Amino acid sequence: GPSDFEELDLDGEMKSTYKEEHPFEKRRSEGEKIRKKYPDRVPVIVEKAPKARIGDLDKKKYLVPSDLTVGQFYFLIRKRIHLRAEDALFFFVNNVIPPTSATMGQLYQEHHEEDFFLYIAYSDESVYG
Repeated sequence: GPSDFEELDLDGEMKSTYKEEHPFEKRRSEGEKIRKKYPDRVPVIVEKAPKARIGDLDKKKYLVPSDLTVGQFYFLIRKRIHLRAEDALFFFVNNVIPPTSATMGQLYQEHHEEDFFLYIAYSDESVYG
């Protein structure tokens, strides 16, 4: 009975141009192969939320050391966006902001999709939209 509960759109699928443009069969094949070849790294797709007003990421596909913390990945992306120090940046995994002390391997292990990719959306806003 979640119909009588407000879920704040935290149950919806975050948009991904990557998923819309590449068929699941090919994505899953690639993610399974990359996980088998590089077990101590995890594949991550990083894309802008639709309403974000923030610098673009030239490259969206990352193969990340599993022990890299979310905070470290955060600062790396801030630098690659060329974001000013005083400007805000938020990550969302399935619409919720992850802890910066988690590792990317943990994030992947708990939240990767059935194509074996972890999807992260980023925005200047604290709510995904």
